[PDB]
Amino acid sequence: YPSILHPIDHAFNEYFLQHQLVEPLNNDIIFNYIPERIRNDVNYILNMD
Amino acid sequence: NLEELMRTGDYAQITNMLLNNQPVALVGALPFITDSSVISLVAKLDATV
Amino acid sequence: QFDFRASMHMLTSNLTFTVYSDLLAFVSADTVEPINAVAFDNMRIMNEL
Repeated sequence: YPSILHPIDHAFNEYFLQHQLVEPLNNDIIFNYIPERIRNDVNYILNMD
Repeated sequence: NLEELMRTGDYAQITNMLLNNQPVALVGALPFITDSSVISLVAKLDATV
Repeated sequence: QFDFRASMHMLTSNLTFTVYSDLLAFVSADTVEPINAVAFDNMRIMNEL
C-alpha cells in the first residue's frame, strides 16, 4: 500500500513490518511442541484431527 | 489383532492400511450382519463398513 | 519541509493470517485403560492386579 510517513515514522513502521513475531504454524510444529517423552509413552495416544 | 488394538488404542497401522486399501485381516471375536440381498452384494455394501 | 518524494513509501505485509495461542488444543489426546498402563520397561506399572 502507498503511505505518507516522516522518515522516523517510516523507520518505526518498517521495523514493525519487517520483524514480526508470527511464524508459520503446521501440524509438525504442534507435534514437536508436545514433550518428546510423552510422544513416546505408549500409555498416551496423540492424534492430529 | 483387534484385542491388541483395543488394548493399546493406537490406530495408526489400521488407519494407514484402510486409507491405502492394503489387504488385511482384522482378527477377533466380532458380531456380523447377515444380509441375504443380492442387490446389497452388487452394491458392495460389505466394503463400506 | 515536507517533501512528497521523501515521504511516499510502499508498506508491505501479508494479506491475512490467523494467530493461534493454544497449540495443544490441536492435539487429540487419549489414554489407555489404567489397568493396561505400562512403565518404561514395557511392563505394567502395577502387576499385583
